[PDB]
Amino acid sequence: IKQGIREVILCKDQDGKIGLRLKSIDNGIFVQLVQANSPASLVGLRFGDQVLQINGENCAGWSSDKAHKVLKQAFGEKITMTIRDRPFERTITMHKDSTGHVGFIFKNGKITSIVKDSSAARNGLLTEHNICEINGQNVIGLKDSQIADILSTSGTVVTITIMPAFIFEHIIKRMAPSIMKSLMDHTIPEV
Repeated sequence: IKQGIREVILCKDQDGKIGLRLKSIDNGIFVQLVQANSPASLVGLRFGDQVLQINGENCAGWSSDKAHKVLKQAFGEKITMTIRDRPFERTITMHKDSTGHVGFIFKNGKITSIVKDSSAARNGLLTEHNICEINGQNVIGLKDSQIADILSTSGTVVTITIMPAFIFEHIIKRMAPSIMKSLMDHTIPEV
């Protein structure tokens, strides 16, 4: 999680699309969905990023509908956004034990227990936290089995980005786990 604000400049694609769904949370505006192969993924927008401004207008107090409307009426050539990096999330670095375990159980992406004497215990991994990202890869909406696969295939050093479950549940409200699995960008970013 970067320690502050950044400018991103977007162009609408062929189809007039940027590849975002935004959600009003606590009078801010947050990234709910980043579509694979979109302008939003190419410029590096992430699930949970806060949108401070759009074209130098403050988003504070906007409905999810008004943010979507402002974006639909922007001269798509150049759209500026001021972004605060994933403010609800934290990153935890863990090390697999020789059995390949970091040391937790999770269900529907939510950590439910920490195994005694594990890297997860030593590193203060918390329960009631949704997994947002593993080693920089968005995993939101993947089956638990695909998440376990990713942790299997990772090197010994595992980075996990988590979010308090109450906040996670507030953001993904009104995005059933088809688009979440289907259309949430799960790729490694392009260079």
